[PDB]
Amino acid sequence: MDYPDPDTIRILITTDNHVGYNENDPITGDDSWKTFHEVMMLAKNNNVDMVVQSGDLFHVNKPSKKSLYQVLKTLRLCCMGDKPCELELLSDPSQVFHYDEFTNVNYEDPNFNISIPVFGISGNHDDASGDSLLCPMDILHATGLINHFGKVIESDKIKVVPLLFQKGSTKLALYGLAAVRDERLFRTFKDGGVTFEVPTMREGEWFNLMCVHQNHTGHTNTAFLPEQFLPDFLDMVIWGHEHECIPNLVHNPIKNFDVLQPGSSVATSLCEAEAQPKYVFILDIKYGEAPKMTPIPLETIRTFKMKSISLQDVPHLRPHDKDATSKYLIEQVEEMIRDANEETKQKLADDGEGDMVAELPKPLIRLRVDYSAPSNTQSPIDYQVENPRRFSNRFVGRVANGNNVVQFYKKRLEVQTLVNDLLNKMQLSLLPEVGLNEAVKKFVDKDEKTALKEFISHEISNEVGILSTNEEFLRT
Amino acid sequence: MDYPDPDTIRILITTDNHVGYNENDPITGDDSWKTFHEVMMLAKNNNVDMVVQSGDLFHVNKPSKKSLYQVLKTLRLCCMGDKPCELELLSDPSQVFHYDEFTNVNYEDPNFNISIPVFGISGNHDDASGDSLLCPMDILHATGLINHFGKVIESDKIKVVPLLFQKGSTKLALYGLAAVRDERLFRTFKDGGVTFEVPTMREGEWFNLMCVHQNHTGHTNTAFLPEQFLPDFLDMVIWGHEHECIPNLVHNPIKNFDVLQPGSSVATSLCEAEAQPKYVFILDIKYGEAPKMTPIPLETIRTFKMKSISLQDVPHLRPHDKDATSKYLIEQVEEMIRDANEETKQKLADDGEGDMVAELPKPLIRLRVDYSAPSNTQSPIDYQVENPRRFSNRFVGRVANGNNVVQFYKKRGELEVQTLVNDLLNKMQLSLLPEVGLNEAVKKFVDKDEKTALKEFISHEISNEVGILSTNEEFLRTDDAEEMKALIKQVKR
Amino acid sequence: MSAIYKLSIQGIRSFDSNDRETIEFGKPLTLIVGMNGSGKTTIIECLKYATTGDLPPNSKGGVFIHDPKITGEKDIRAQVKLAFTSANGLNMIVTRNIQLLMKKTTTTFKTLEGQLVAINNSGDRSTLSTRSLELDAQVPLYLGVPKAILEYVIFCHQEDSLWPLSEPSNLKKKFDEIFQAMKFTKALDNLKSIKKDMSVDIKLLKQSVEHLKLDKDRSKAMKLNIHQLQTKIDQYNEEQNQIDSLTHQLRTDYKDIEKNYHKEWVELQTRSFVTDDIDVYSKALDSAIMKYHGLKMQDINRIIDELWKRTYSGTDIDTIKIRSDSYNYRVVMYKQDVELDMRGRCSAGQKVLASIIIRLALSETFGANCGVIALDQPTTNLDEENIESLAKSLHNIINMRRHQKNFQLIVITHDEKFLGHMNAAAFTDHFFKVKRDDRQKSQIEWVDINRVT
Amino acid sequence: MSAIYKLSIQGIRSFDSNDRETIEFGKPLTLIVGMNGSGKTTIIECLKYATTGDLPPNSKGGVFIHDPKITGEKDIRAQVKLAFTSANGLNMIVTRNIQLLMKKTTTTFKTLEGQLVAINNSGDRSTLSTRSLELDAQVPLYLGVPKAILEYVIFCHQEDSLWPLSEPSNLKKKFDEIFQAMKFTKALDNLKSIKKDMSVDIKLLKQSVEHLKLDKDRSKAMKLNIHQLQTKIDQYNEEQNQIDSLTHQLRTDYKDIEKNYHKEWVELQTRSFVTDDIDVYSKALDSAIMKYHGLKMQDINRIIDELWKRTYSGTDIDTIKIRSDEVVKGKSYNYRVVMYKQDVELDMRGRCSAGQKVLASIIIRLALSETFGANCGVIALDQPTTNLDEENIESLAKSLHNIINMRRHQKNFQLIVITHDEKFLGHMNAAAFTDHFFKVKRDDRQKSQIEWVDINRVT
DNA sequence: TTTTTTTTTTTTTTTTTTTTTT
DNA sequence: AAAAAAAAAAAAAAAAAAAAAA
Ligand SMILES: Nc1ncnc2c1ncn2[C@@H]1O[C@H](COP(=O)(O)OP(=O)(O)OP(=O)(O)O)[C@@H](O)[C@H]1O
Ligand SMILES: Nc1ncnc2c1ncn2[C@@H]1O[C@H](COP(=O)(O)OP(=O)(O)OP(=O)(O)O)[C@@H](O)[C@H]1O
Ligand SMILES: [Mg+2]
Ligand SMILES: [Mg+2]
Ligand SMILES: [Mn+2]
Ligand SMILES: [Mn+2]
Ligand SMILES: [Mn+2]
Ligand SMILES: [Mn+2]
Repeated sequence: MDYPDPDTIRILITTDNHVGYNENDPITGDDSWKTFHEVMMLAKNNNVDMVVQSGDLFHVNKPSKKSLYQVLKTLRLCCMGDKPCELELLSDPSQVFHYDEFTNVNYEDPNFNISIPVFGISGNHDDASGDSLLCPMDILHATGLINHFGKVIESDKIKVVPLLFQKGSTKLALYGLAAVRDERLFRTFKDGGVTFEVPTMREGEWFNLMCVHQNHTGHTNTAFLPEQFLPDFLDMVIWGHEHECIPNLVHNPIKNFDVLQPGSSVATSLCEAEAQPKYVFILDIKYGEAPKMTPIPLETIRTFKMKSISLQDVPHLRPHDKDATSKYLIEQVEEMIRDANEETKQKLADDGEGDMVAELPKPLIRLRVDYSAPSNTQSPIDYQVENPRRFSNRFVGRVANGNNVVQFYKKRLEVQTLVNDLLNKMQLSLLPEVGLNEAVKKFVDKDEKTALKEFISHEISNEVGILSTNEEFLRT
Repeated sequence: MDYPDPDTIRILITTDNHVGYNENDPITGDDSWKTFHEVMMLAKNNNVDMVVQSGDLFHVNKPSKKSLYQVLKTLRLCCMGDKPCELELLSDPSQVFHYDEFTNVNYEDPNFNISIPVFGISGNHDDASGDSLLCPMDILHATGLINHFGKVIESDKIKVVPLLFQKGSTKLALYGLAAVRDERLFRTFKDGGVTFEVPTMREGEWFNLMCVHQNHTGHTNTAFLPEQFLPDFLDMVIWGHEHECIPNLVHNPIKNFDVLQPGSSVATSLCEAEAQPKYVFILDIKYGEAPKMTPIPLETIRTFKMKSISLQDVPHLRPHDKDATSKYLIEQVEEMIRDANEETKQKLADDGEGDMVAELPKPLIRLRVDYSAPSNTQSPIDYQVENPRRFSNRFVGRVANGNNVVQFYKKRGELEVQTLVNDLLNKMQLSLLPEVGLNEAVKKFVDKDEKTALKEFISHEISNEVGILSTNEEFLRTDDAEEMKALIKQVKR
Repeated sequence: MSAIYKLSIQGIRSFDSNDRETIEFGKPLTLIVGMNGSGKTTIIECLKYATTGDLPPNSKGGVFIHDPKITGEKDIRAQVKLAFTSANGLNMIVTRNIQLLMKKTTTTFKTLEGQLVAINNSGDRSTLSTRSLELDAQVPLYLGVPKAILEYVIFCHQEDSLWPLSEPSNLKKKFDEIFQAMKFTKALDNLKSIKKDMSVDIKLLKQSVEHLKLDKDRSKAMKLNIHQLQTKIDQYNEEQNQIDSLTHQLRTDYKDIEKNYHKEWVELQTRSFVTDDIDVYSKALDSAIMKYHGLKMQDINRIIDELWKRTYSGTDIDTIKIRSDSYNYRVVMYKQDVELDMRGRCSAGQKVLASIIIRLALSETFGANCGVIALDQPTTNLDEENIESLAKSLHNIINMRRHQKNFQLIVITHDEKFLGHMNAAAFTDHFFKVKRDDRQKSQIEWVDINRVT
Repeated sequence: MSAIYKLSIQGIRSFDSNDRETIEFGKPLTLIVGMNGSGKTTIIECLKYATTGDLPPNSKGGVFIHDPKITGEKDIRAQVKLAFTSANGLNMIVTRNIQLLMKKTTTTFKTLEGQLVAINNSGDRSTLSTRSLELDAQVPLYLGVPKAILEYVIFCHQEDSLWPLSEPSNLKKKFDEIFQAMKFTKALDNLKSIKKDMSVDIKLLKQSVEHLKLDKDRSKAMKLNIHQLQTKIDQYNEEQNQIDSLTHQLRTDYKDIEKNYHKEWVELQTRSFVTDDIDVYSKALDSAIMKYHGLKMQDINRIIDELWKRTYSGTDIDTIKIRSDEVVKGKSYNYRVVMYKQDVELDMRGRCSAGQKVLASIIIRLALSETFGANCGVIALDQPTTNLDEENIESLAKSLHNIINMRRHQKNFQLIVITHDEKFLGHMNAAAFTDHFFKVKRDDRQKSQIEWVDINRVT
């Protein structure tokens, strides 16, 4: 892509890379880092002025050696260069990088040659932890290859300070809020807690950009960040923390700003949200005209096919057996293994590589089966389904989903009564049934400790009395 | 020190920094990275050309976020500068840095301003152990702040490619070997499996320096690597993994090289090895004369006092009580607390603080006491001493290690059948059964597995002695149980 | 539904007898982290003592109280106090006082009067009961759960965690109380204590029978000899002192024999019939109890199976179930459509996981009116895979049981890896750390969530 | 000092009955790791069965054999082979064959003949014993330790790990066979078993005696009435059929009464005297046994005392001790482990946490396998770090390192460790002792397998 | 001052498996 | 094959005792 206009700031937008996800997986173990290298190479040769990363660069709070080393390899082979960047920092960086003595952007440092400065915030996974409250982006900021911005020292009184750039005649204000707990963030936004210091000098030509890493919509009551608690002076919001990619911009009517949801680069969960095609976006800020955006799809995302079936919705399947359910499930997984291999081969033969058939990388396959009993049949046992870990172990070698190809889920006379029906049977030859069931009933319900001894002892004494008055009983 | 001669290559040698020891300790939680920072500052403004670390920069295999952050902040501040490095590389770097696409020294990189390169081998603590065998120094090499050299791929065959440097008219050959298990590198050295790639040109002009990180001496027979396996062309050896700082060059008479044992920057185990003054040394290689060493003491090392006593030597210490010895240990520890505080104050008011008084850092105190029983008394109970942690919790607020002030150590069929039962046998005193036939009735039972041997013995007695008493008609006329016992005792005597 | 709010231990076990340590429970998760011997299990012991009124196992000598020999005093007084809201919404507080008075020789343990109060919205303190006998019955009745659920499922002891895989009699005894069928099991044990004494008596009667028979022989013979002597005298009258002697013997020794003996016989017969009837009813009244057990066990087995399916990360066992049919009462495991008894044929980790699954399945079928459950060291003998799967399953259970009124999961652990997969920081902003002070008593702190490692 | 070298399992528990998995035990450390349900504890079960010869607890359905209900074969046979070296340096091999027939719904379990060979330096295979009953006495004798040491101390089962903190009778039972004093306890059990029988006899005798008394109350009265009638007839001769009747009654019914009864009484007396004599010696053969339990367990308390101090990271307990004192009525013996919390003595059972009673058990086993296990330097720790916090895990690792260093200046010493947790592995310095660790896994057919892997492969 | 009740601890019944005798 | 004791290990049950109800 040709060089931007001298008055055009071009930025690459990525988020939720989750480097270090499934590190030890024998097949999909390098998937996360390789995709990040592709993202950071789609910026080196796209001539972007800078890139912004909306959190979750690492999957874990304490990245491993291989995660950290493979993120420093791409940050050193793609950011270091000889062509100086054309962004002049108008503000004072010490108010934005107040954590340490490295209080200026990395590309102003005389000791480093930086051609593409990478700006990033923290996420809900690679957040501050330890005695010193050190983020994983603080260990990258020290290195000099990234500049972490938008920390929250105190989570109750938050003040967001922008970074003010300008390329010739186009200005840009880069507000950034890290990922804080949504219950506390809502409680802070509710009562004048979060404040933004919008620039006062020559206001009217800035492009106000914000990076957030909160929930867009929450399933609970008050555990998400409303898209209405932000300031109306913003012009675009880069929403992280959501892994579904949305290539378009959802213009927010009443606040006049467009929310961008870039999604994720790796699939950390096999759901319907992460089956959507992934993208990385390129903004183009130019004074006077609209900010045109170009989504460029990632070419390193492992092929993912998802189907969610219900066993009660398909006929000829009776819950009592298992040998006829696991024959239909196999035929349902085998058709979408072929569906994904065909897609992988077609996409590999749609970029100039159509003259060779290679060893296709295995896809990620998920079948979510609802093994619930139907409404009409009122029985405890539902459909019988094999062990998921062993059922999906018969597809090994054909699918990158080693142990989880299928996931089974379910869609959403107290004694005496039965004891009184037994009375007829129990036929004693001296004790009356009615006085004894009632001799114990009384014992049980009325809590009269001594009743079953006394009933027996009394009924004995009456039966002894009746037998003793018959002189014929004593001669036999 | 001032600017060195243009013909001199000046090196700052340090090892065993262990950045991360006691990371979470409230008091001594920052003594490792602070002293590493002091070492790098003593390198920045002593104008050393390069610093070589010979192992154990990190305490753990996976360094934490505080250790990595502090080491990166230290390296960034006092390794980068406008002044170009005056070292000239003569070897091909790819042979030495054979791990990645970063195959050149950091100070020759076009997009870095390294003014004093930091080299370094890996240690036995921060060694390569992972899915892809990455050590903590391979991360730092990726940042461009150090250059990790001397990395072994296969343990069976080892090739040692040196880094060849030249400044002015002085040439240097930096050899480096990582830390691999001593009792395997011993085998590799034994059957000629270690080779040194000497330079091809101008033999007899290089200062051959080697950074080894193995056990210098083996107290047990198989615990170390000897100095007889190292080649004779070396001019100096920098021995790591040894924390006892020996500030002199131990000369090897036959192999003709000097061994150096810098020691460590932090005391990782309270003992006498780490109770010697600790230094970081400076080498001053120049062609024409012998190198000149210059130890410079470290001034950020907590004051450590070590005493070791055996409890039995001191008289008037009776082992049965645990309070007359506690009152002695308490006063001994409190005696060597004031020595440590006096030394701390005397070293803090002798560098430019002879008029200002501040809170002295709490010293490290360790008393080793031997609660072994005296040689004269062989009773199982030795000296009785209280809980080591509760005894050391008495000095909180006056000692850095509040839980390990004191350590306690020691300086080192069936009882002959009825042998013990014999006493009881004679004292059993029954009134019908004979003792001798019954001890022997059970001995036979137990001794010669005669399952029913006991059984019959008793039942002969409920036969033989029935009739025998049935033969005295006087026994059957006496209703008194005391006269009956007297008669039985008289028939027995 | 019911929910617990605060607990105030004092003088119990490791705690100080002159302090008041307080821990407040939050929703939907509570985290307790400490060292060994801190007091983490004592908190759950106090919760169970407050709710049901029974001490931890193996505490005969008053070892539940802070040891007098440590302190040195004589009159020690503990007091556990709990604040909770009932199932219907009423706010209540329960107090329980105990004493460990020590004499020169022996130490006497006695339980003082407790207190239960239903505090209204405006602090309308009105006591409900005082004596501990009714305090053991009002609190489980107000919470909504039976007394067995509170002590076997919710506040299960750490050392009795693996009760589902114990001897058949123990399982039957513990499912009798859960199913509220203990009344009839005590009626059977009282009908058995009518056959016991009875049997002894029968054993006596028999001896008597022999004797009586002898006496009965000694009367017919003398009457026949008297008649033979009388008819000989009548013959000599047509042509005495032996009769006089035999008549005096019959009048003195053999008088009331024909019917005294009659009644003895009658009695014996009565005993005989009393036997059969006690057994027969016992067999029929116990078949009904086991039928009720097996009938009320289907809903538990249906949610045991769905939990095992998504929690056990292994490829050997398909499902797991509890089945009744002394008392062939066991939990079986299925390995590809074959049933095998799990006990003595499993491992430590599988047994631990099975017990956790069984308790979690019983908590949501009988503790539907009390969303509380305490897991004391859940991750023992579990590998990395099962730790991760258990944490994910607990997260799913918390999510599912929060559109209900509440769910309070108390987690006690010092295994750091188990916290990560459950998102402890996403459910709470703090946790409680139990630690001994410099005088060896236990303290309960209030630590920020990010300060855990 | 003895040493074990290689074990081969086939058919036991989850292992396949048509294959064979082996494991070589290195010195001085062996590591076994795996998942849940792998077979880690089955290895220790088979080692204990090879050496002593007893099945795991609760295995009465033949559940120590690969169950035929899932394989579908009637006759199934297992085998366990251990290749150890004797205490006096002799290479031997033990084999143990087991059969489980399933003809009908009933399964029969049987122990076929094994063999103990003693290979010479020239491969001189010589089967010196074949009966399994002989093997259970030979193998412990060749190893050098008593059988009870190999059951409870060395190859202790996982579920029986915390045996030092069990009931006093269950504790004396374990310590009786450790001290080789079970013979006199068997004698005491015999002196108890005869007693009961005798008591029954007494009862019988009593009843008989009562009858005798009745007869002795009678007979003489008839003799007195006969004499009264005789002297009346003598008076009438000076001036019979009643005597004839009473004499016939005495001749038929009351004949041999005078001696009989007396001898019965004598017999009863004898029984009474046997009760006293059986009791007196018995209450003394126990006082001379428990005087030996507390005498032999004296250097055992010296090593628990110096292992506790150097391992327990806590401020409450000072030391622990095992006390074996006589006694209350219903407690048998006062055999329990006590703890000294600041020089006050408290019984550890019932007032200790789950981690303290684990550390005490491990320490007691370690101290036992230093005095009564000095001829066989093996100790199998199965999941040592259960309910142990960070500090105790670290200190236990350091203490095991110190034990390995101290006990290996002497002759052979081996330490098998079964675990799955990273902290213990990191703290123990595992890689400094071996270059590998065995990993038990289940293959695609649910059969357990043992694999030899690199030391630097445990992440 | 005396009686029920629950908990531990120890002691027993059953049932296989060897071992004997063949 | 066939049987008849011994040994031993689980599962259930019976004393002892201190607390609680009377
Ligand atoms: N009656 C008592 N008097 C005094 N101290 C006691 C008493 N009972 C127990 N203790 C001590 O208090 C501690 C009991 O606490 P607890 O058993 O709850 O610890 P825990 O947190 O469960 O430890 P773990 O992590 O090992 O489970 C133990 O250290 C024990 O020695
Ligand atoms: N008799 C048997 N027949 C067939 N399979 C069995 C038998 N007994 C047990 N198994 C299976 O083999 C496994 C072996 O158990 P093992 O004791 O080896 O597990 P483990 O290695 O100890 O792991 P953990 O201790 O973590 O559970 C058992 O858990 C069970 O799943
Ligand atoms: Mg506990
Ligand atoms: Mg196991
Ligand atoms: Mn994310
Ligand atoms: Mn996120
Ligand atoms: Mn080292
Ligand atoms: Mn070191």
